[PDB]
Amino acid sequence: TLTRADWEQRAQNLKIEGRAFIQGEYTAAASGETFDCISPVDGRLLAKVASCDAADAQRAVESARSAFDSGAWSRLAPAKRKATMIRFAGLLEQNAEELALLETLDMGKPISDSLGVDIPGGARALSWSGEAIDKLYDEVAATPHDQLGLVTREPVGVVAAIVPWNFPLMMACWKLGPALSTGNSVVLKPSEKSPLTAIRIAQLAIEAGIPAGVLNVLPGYGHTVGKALALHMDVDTVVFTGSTKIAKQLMIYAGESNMKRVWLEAGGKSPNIVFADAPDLQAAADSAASAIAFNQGEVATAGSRLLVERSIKDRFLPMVIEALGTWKPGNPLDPATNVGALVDTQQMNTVLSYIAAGHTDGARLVAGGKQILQETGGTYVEPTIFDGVNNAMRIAQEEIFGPVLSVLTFDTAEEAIQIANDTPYGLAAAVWTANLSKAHLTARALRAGSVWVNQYDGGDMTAPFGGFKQSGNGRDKSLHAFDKYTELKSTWIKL
Amino acid sequence: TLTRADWEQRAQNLKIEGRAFIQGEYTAAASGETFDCISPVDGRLLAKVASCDAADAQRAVESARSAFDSGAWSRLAPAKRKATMIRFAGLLEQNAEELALLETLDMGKPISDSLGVDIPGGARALSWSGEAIDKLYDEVAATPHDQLGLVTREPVGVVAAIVPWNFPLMMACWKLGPALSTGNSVVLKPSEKSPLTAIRIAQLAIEAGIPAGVLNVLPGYGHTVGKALALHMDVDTVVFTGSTKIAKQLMIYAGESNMKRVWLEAGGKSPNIVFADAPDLQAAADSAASAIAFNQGEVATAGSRLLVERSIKDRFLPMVIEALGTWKPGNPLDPATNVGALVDTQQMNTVLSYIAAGHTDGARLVAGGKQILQETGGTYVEPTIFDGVNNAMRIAQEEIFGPVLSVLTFDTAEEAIQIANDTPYGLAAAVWTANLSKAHLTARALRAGSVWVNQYDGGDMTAPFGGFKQSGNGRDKSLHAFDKYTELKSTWIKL
Amino acid sequence: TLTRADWEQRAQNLKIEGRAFIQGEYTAAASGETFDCISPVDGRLLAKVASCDAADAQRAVESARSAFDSGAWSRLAPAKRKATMIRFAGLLEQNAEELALLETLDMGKPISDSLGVDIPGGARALSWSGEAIDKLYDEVAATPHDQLGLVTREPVGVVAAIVPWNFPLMMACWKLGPALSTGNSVVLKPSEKSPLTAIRIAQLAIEAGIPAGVLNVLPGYGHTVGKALALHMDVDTVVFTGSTKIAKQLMIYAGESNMKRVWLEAGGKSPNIVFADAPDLQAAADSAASAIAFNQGEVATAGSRLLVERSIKDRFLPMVIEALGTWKPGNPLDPATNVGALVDTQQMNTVLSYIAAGHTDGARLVAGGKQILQETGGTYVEPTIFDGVNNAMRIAQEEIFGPVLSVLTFDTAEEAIQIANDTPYGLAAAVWTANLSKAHLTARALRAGSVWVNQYDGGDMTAPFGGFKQSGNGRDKSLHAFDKYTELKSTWIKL
Amino acid sequence: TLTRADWEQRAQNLKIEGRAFIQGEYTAAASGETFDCISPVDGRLLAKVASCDAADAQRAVESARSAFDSGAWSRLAPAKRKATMIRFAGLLEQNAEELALLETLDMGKPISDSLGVDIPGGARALSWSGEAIDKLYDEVAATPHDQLGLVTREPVGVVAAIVPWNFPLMMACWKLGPALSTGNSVVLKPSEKSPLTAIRIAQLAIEAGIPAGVLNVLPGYGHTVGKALALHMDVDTVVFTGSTKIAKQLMIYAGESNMKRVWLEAGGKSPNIVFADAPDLQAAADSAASAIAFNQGEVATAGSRLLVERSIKDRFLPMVIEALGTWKPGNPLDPATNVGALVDTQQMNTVLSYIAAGHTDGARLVAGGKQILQETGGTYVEPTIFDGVNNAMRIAQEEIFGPVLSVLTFDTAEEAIQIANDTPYGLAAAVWTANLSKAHLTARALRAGSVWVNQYDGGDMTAPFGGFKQSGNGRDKSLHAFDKYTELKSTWIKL
Ligand SMILES: NC(=O)C1=CN([C@@H]2O[C@H](COP(=O)(O)OP(=O)(O)OC[C@H]3O[C@H](n4cnc5c(N)ncnc54)[C@H](O)[C@@H]3O)[C@H](O)[C@@H]2O)C=CC1
Ligand SMILES: O=C(O)Cc1c[nH]c2ccccc12
Repeated sequence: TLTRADWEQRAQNLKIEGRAFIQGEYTAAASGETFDCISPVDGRLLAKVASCDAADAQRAVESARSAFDSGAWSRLAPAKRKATMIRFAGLLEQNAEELALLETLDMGKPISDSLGVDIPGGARALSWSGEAIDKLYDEVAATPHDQLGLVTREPVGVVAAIVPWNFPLMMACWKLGPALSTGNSVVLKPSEKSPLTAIRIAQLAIEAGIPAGVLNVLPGYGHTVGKALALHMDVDTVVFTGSTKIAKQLMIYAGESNMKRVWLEAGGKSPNIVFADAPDLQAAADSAASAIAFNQGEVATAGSRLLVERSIKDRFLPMVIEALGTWKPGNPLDPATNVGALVDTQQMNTVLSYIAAGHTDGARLVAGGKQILQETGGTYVEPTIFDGVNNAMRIAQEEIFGPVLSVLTFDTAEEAIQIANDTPYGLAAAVWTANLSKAHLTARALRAGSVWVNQYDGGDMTAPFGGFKQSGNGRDKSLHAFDKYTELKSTWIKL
Repeated sequence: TLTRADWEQRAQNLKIEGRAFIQGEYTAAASGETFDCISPVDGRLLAKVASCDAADAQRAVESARSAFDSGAWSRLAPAKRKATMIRFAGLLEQNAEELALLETLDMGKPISDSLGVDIPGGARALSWSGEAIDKLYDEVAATPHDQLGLVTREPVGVVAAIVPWNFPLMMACWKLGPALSTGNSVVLKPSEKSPLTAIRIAQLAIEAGIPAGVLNVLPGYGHTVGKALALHMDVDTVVFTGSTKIAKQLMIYAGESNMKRVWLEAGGKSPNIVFADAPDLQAAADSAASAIAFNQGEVATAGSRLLVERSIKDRFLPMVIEALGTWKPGNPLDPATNVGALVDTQQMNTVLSYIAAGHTDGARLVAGGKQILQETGGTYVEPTIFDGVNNAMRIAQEEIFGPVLSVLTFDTAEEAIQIANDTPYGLAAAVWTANLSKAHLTARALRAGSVWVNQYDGGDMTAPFGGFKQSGNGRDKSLHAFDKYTELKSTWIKL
Repeated sequence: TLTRADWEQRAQNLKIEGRAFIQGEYTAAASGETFDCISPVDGRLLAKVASCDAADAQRAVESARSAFDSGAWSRLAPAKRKATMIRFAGLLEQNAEELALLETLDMGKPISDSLGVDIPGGARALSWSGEAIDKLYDEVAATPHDQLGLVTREPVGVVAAIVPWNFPLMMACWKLGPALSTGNSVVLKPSEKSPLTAIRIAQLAIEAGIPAGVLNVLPGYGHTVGKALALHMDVDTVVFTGSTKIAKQLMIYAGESNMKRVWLEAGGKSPNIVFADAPDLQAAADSAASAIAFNQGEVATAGSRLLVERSIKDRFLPMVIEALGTWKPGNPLDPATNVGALVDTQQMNTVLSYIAAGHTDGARLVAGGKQILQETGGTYVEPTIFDGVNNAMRIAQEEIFGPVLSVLTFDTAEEAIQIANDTPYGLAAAVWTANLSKAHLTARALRAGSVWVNQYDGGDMTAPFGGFKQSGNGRDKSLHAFDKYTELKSTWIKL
Repeated sequence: TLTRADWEQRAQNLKIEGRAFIQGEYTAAASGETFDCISPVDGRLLAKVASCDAADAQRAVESARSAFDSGAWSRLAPAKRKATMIRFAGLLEQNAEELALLETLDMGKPISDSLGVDIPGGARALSWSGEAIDKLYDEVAATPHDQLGLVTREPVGVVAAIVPWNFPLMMACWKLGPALSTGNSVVLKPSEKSPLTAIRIAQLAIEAGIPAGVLNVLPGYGHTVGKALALHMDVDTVVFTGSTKIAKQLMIYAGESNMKRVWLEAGGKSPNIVFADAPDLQAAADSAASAIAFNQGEVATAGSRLLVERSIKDRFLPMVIEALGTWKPGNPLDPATNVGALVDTQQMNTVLSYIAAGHTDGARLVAGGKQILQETGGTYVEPTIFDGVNNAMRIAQEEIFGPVLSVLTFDTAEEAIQIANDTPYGLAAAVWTANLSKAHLTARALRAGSVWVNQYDGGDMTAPFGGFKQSGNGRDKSLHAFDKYTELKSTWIKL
């Protein structure tokens, strides 16, 4: 296992690709323009990254359409797409240390998180979706003796995948795993905040046997190359993870253009509900802390509203505070670090503005509240807890996307449910109770795509993942993620 | 069987409800405004129908939300919803002769059509959907021993259904069936061109045991109450059948509103591909004629592009022409009538303007081509055929929505596919051939939601129905229709 | 509601068919032999029932094969079979009062039982099975592009169903429902102890539109016509509910015959596990009493082993005892009667001999324990409880098939499972506890086909039913029941 | 690629294990007895193989029961059983040349068949079933709001797998892949004719991470160790592939003992039906030859009745004869050989007795008929064709299990169907036609588990495989094979 010094040497010794990837080749943007990729770790210049626009989009869509029409991947045998997808995942694992290090330098998460959560997680999404292609079965209808009716699925065609920066490789693999498996071509627009891992893996896909043009990568700004894709006339489906504001704008784009399919995964204000009869109080405290502190609160499913029953609130809130103190911001290149940098100064000041709004709304600060380690030139905020929060307050309604917990109270399960669902979101939620009926009945009433019971951030590749309401449409991971990339056909045959 | 005279008297003795239906009662629009419901049969004024606006949408959606939250329907046991759903169908079949009379009078299709296709059709969508409720199963994932991972479906909440006028009852039941069966509340916006059946079955649902507020009906204009419903912020899902141009608009409204779910059934330019080696040319010719004549050619899955292998086109065309002669417009209240009125003056002049375009385009008119029965006080076009159409032509590329055939020819099976897929649409297509290989391979390359082989207008309630590309997203009929009215939840339980 | 007097007259005025049913007509056995059908209510002679033998099996199976091969049923469209199947159910509900009277008179269960459980129960198995026919889908495999791989189901052919006497109509419908719905032909051998309902619904099926020969009924003895059917070489599948000792025999016959398929529903010694922390002790006590009293304890899923946490056994037992007092044998033709006659003199002396064994075994009798109502001319045992039973005891290990409770105690949840799984059986079990973890983990370790939690006699038509180990193979009810009446075919088509 | 001399050197240099494997260790039979393993290639002594009996069975079942109860594999996480199963398959591929060579020396098939069909095929069955564990989902019922009903599958417990000698490693992997995946313990009784590969892989499983006792291997005679397993009281399910005679006797064993589950895969007389409109006549001829010649006719799905339409029979039968001549018996250690030895002299003389019976029945010999290469001390029979065969004849009814083709005629498809189904078997069948309707309609009418169209021996791991009628119960390969190793449980929970 590598020391801190070991990692800082590796970061020095990287040659970092910054070019786009189109038709099996790395390429500049047609303008030749670039944008600067700056690390949140120290502030250094990682690379000069190609800044793509509509022309670069049009080139990539033509490469996607061409490759798809050729059938070189979309009609390649399903046992062979399995093999190739599994090889693709293993090449992520082969160069895990390079890819993890790129992910830490690019958006600022702890190297030990990247090495042990992100890169394994993205490979997992690829290899699992690969294992599943030939385990899937389409349907025959019950038809009269002179009819045979097939209901089959086929690749939609060309998929645009616009992903965010909080889990750059993992989120993109969550889109690529199912989309690439079902035979589609994918044009992949990573975040401007985190272009480095999507850029590197394009060569890795080619080397695994993905045919040229089946996976092109277009780094650049959302309002440029991203808009262009969402607005393109030859793009069939767009998949997306990011701000509820942009997801909504994507829908408009689709209706303004070719009426493409739009699948969104937007934000969340996920309630974490601890009941007085929780089986292990310490586990819930540890989990409540981990729910807001992990990946410096830049998590869509962050447990950002802690919902406690009064009977235990006085005993519980110190337990949470003590757990949350084990989560200390640090040098993201240090393997012992578990809280990293916020992605950029912009993210840092939104977080600090919300903390202020916590005071202004009337809540009470009980831990954190400050930016630390500014001597580094990095951007870090200590995890922060607010108490006496009321669900109408700005820090209970609006997604903060930082390590900032709100704590509310309730007396009955009917109340807890009502407060948990008093949000435009529905991405995740948690229930802690040892009572069988209360456990299941509360899971039913929670309008959230993911409901964890006696644990937080649960699920593996078998669990679908996505939101209710303004939190998204569709589900990533699992067999259901495939449905966003396929189209049902009814072949009815007279005999 | 009832005679012409019989229906003429029955029509005269109908008493027609025109009101909207909210919270278990008939009602006016808040404004008190109405619009004249005019029958294309002879100008007869059927009734003065409520002209609802945004104020009424808000009343209805408030009603829906209360009903849904109360659980009277949404948490009523599956098997009980099933029985209710089947009774609902039963009441359609009980009032079949009135409902069919309303259909024919409001939008001008033949009464024998209405009695024999629409009412049984919409009834079955209600009953088959109810039959399947308790036959469904949600999933249990392969988890480690200390986990229980449930993957379940829940109703989204309140569903807005905006439905077209070509099949007023049945198109609505395609939505009501699954949407009501999954336990949602529905606000149903019928066509201003055809409100009568939707208005009517509202009472019928109450009587079947549907609770007040679970199904509310709002007659009125697309650009008033229809646009308000898709812009409403407490409407979780919108489902829509109709024009591609308006379907695009709903995607935009959703983006502008609450990021609600948007399922679209839109336009169509479906190809009918007849190979020389087709088993029965007579059968292919009668069905080619039926494919464009039935329901006045106002069918989204109409076979408006007839693609013929040149090697038989000199022989096949007269068989199509002669077959089409048996489809003759007449009194829609005559049981003998197989072609009815067009829906209004507006619709007739689109059809007539496109026939004019055909001559402009360079096409040869070989059958029909005129407006008929001007004496009636009603709107009628003869089934019309254009020969020598080139796929780039206007009457080939654009949907006409009347009895207008475009006849194209092809030298290879590959040419047949290029031409078939050379459209922004993908609702349906058909393939006539007795070759086992040619049939299935051609079916695969057709980017259409429904592919009929050696038949036209194939499938029953077990076959999904919907488009590729700009013809829509999602499927009506079958078990897949249920997906557009539910939301997936992953309940991961640590043990 | 009909009165005691009412049923007494109705019974007296019944005219009872006793004949067998082959090829659409009632008939005698070839021999002309009959056997006396004697009512356990008072010795009354209901009718002289056809005593069929191998000659009749061959006639019936010849009939079945012709019907099946003709296709009148086996290749009739799914949706048409569905309607027929539902009408069949309809005719059971139409003649519910006669059918129930027959059930109660033939095998001596309370008329309120028959009217309210058996007839609706068997009716629903017929209707729910018919409802699901067209809701099923067969599969399409992920193949290379030049292949089409269908995976479909077809009816096996002619099914022999030999059914027990504890639930004569419903147990038969559990087989008829799916077996008829998948389109097989059935030869149904009711119990010699209870032929009347099976004989009767044969007419009813003809009238529902079941073709002649598709359902044939052969009353008679297990060791004559029953053994012949399972030994017959044109019978593709045999399905059987009844004794473990006879179920073993059918496996042997199949080996000796045509290697036909053998699906078994057999014996039971199901455990009822009551933890101290159960939510409602009253609810657990009433249901423990119901679990052994209902239907005279002649239930395979009867809760004959009541496993109690010692920490509540001194408190819980009187609640079970007192509850059991409300179950009192009486006139089975009295609507007030909740415990009926035992099925015959033979059955009564097994129950009485096992009660004697209980005293021999070392158990303490705390309730009941006697034969009752000797004056009636009929066979009755009081619901009986033994306390201090050790799991090795005879009355613990062997099925008694009467109202006889054995009460055991346990110190740990692990002990509760050891004792529960310490039996050759695995039909059912239940677990009372309010702990979320204890409930689900205990449910997993119970090697039983049905596990009921915080309730007894759980499930509806959607839940599979059948044993682990020597209680059987395969499942009745749900969609899985259909698997025992179909055969899978892989049609791989090269293109 | 290895030469013939290269392989004969390797066969000299093998140390060959002949011991049983029980509880992670190789072990003698409790008697110390052995039997001689003699190669059909030259006649040499391969090893002295442990001859197991009931005591060795009892030891192995205790090891299986113990390992299963410990949960060390049956409750190990499904993603980890996937990993282990895939590692197990890769160790087959790592030592493919040793394992293929053992398979060729032990039962006499061509080394190039073993290396390229058998060993890849068995690894494929293991790795595929491994990939599929966490792609499988159990079910939640549609239940009232106060009920949650799970339908889950669990490992049956202890599985006995008795496999034949025609594909020793592949057939055993077809049982092991699904049985080991679902968590069961497997006791594996290979053929006495082919013990070597099952013996070797036991170490390979241990080395892949299969826990000790989860896979024990018991070589020895069917009437000894095999009978004992089938008769054992603590064996839950028996799976089997072999003679219809023994399969039937296994059923008797199960009923004589513990009423265990019995899954059988017995013989076949598979019709290969070539129609005059077959798309490629030469392909059908080549396939018809390959259908009987491949693996020297020792194939259950061997195309042993060629069904030809008269119109082409005179043109077709020479084409088959010419193809069949390219299939020449040879030294099984030669890589160019494609027909090997019959397994033993006993097999050789059954084949020769049937060839004689061909003449006696009245058929006419047109190719082969003789034993050749006796100078070798090996046992070889040249592929043989009989013409003018009638379905009543002994070589058209009785399975030969040699390279012996029967050829019959027909004039209509109704006739062909009738002759194809005029058999007690139903394992496979083939249809050759370019006509769409005839292709599908004939596949429907064929009572066979596998129906190939325009190809023979089709299917991959996605296609189930098993028989109708006396040809077996259940299906190997695909997701359905898992059902023989699991048990359904209905967990119904009141809330
Ligand atoms: N198409 C198919 O599925 C196959 C059919 N066969 C048929 O079987 C013969 C050749 O193969 P065999 O191995 O002799 O079939 P078989 O049924 O005699 O042998 C199958 C396996 O069980 C056997 N066995 C025999 N008696 C047993 C008993 N009393 N209890 C338990 N197991 C017992 C053997 O030990 C072997 O491991 C014929 O030549 C024939 O064609 C054989 C293999 C495959
Ligand atoms: O079971 C058999 O008799 C052999 C067999 C079935 N399917 C096969 C595919 C490839 C090679 C051999 C077989």
